Amino acid sequence: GLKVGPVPVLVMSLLFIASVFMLHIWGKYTRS
Amino acid sequence: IKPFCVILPEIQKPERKIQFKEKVLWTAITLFIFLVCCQIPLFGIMSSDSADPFYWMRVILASNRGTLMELGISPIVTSGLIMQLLAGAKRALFNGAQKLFGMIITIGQSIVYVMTGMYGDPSEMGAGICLLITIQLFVAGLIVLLLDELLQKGYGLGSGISLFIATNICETIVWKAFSPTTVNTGRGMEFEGAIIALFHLLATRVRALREAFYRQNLPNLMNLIATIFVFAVVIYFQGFRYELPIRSTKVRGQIGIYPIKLFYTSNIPIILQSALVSNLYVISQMLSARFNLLVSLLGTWSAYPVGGLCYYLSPPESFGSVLEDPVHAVVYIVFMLGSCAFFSKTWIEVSGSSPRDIAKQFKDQGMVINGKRETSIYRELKKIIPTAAAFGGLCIGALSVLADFLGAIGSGTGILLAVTIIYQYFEIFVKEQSE
Amino acid sequence: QFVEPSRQFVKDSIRLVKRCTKPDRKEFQKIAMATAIGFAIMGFIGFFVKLIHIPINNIIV
Repeated sequence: GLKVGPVPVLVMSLLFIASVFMLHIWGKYTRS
Repeated sequence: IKPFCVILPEIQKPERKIQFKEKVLWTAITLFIFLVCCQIPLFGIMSSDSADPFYWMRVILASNRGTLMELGISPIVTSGLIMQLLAGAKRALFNGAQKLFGMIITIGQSIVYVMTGMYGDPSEMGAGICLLITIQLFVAGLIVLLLDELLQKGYGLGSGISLFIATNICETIVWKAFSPTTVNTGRGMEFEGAIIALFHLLATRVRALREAFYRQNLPNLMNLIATIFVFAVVIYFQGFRYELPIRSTKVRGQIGIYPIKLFYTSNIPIILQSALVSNLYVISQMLSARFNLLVSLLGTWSAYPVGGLCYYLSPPESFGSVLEDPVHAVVYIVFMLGSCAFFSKTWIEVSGSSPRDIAKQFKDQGMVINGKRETSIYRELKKIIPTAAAFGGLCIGALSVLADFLGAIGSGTGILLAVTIIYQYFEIFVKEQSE
Repeated sequence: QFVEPSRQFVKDSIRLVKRCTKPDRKEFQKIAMATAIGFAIMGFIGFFVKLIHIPINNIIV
C-alpha cells in the first residue's frame, strides 16, 4: 500500500499540470 | 482482487493532530490546485463549438467543459454511491476498493464523454488522441480523489465535494460580477462584469445607470442585488434552530444544548433535486437528439425546453412565460417544493438522523430532555424532527424558486449550495476554535 | 381526505417556527460577515486564477 503525504500530492498535481503544458507546447511546435 | 485494490496511491493519516491554521492553509492549497486544474484545456481537443451535452451537470459536479476537471467531482459521487449500494447488498480495503471503483467509473465516463460527440469527431481523432484524452481525464480523476482524501483524512476542513461545488459557484458569481471580458455587438465596448460595466458606463457617459441595471444580454446589477438579498435570506433561515434543553444521566455534571436546525438536512435536498433534474435533462437531450411520443413527453428539447416533463421541471424563462403558461409555473413550483420535502424526509431516515436514531443516541449516551421523562424522549423527537425536516425542505425549495424567479446570479440551486456549504465551513470554524 | 393532513402539517410547521429561536441582530451580523468572507475568498481566488490563466490559455493553445 503506497502512502504519500500532502506535499507529495501537491507536487504530483503540479507535475501533472506542467506535463499538460509541455504536451500542449510540443503539439504546437510539432504542428508548426 | 486484493492486489488490485491495494495497488493505489493513498494519503498517510496525520497521526499527530493538525492545527486549525494549517488545516485552513491546506484547504486553500487544495482549492487553488483544483481551480488551476479546471482552467487548463485538455490536449488533443479538435473542436469545442458544439453544444454541451452535459451543460446541466456543470454546476452540480463543479466541472468546466474542455478542461482537466471536466468530469469534476463525478468520481467521488459515483464511488460513494457504488459502495453504498454494495454495503446495502453486502478496513482500509474498503477505501482501496472505493478508489478502484472510482477509477473504473472515471474511465467509463471519460470514454462516454469522448464518444458523446464533443471534442470534435472521434473517428477523425483516431484511437491515439482519444486514448490520450482518456489518460488525461483518468489522471484528473485520480487527482480529484487524492484531493478529497487530503481534505477528509484530516489535512482539510471539509470534504472535497462541498468545497469544489462551493468554489465553482462562488467563482461563477464573482466572475459574473467583476469579469473584465469585453463584448461588443455594435453598441461599443460592453464589459461582461456588472460592477465593472457600471464603472465603465459611468466614466464613458442616468442612461448609463439604467443600462447597467437592466442589461438583458449580460449580467445585471439588479441580478447582483437579488443574489445579495438571497444570500441574506438564506443565511437568516439557516440560522433558525430548535434548542432542546437536555441533561445527562449516565454521568452527571455534563450540561449542554441540542439544536434541531430548521434546515435539518443542510443541502442534501438541493443536491438530490439538482442531480435528479440534471440527469433527466441529460437523458432527455441525448434521447431526443439521437432518435417516439413518449420521448416527446419526456421533453421537447429546443438550448431550453419548449414542452414536456423536462419543460415543466424547468424554471420559467421570463414573466411572459408565466403569463402565457401559468400552469407550467404552478407545476414547477409545486414540483420543487414537493421534491425538496420528500427528499429531506427520505434522507432523515436513510442517513441515520431519524427521530428513532437520535433517541437511541440520547439513550446510549445517557441524554434526557429537561422536564421530560427518559421514556418519552422519542415522542418529542417524533414531534419535532419530522416536521423540521419537511419544512426545511419546503423552505429550501421556496428560496430556490424565489432566487430563480428574481433571476439571481449563479441560479437558485447554486446560491443555496454555496450558502449551505459556507455555513458548514463556518460551523467547522467555530468548532475548531472552541476546541 | 387530505385536508386534515395538510392542516396538521401547516399548523405544526407554524408552531415549530414559533418555538424556533430566530437569530437576532448580533448573530445575524456575525454569520453574514463570516459567509461574506468565505464567499469573497473563494470567488476572488477563482476570479484571479481565471484572469491569470486567460493569457496562459491564449499563449499555450
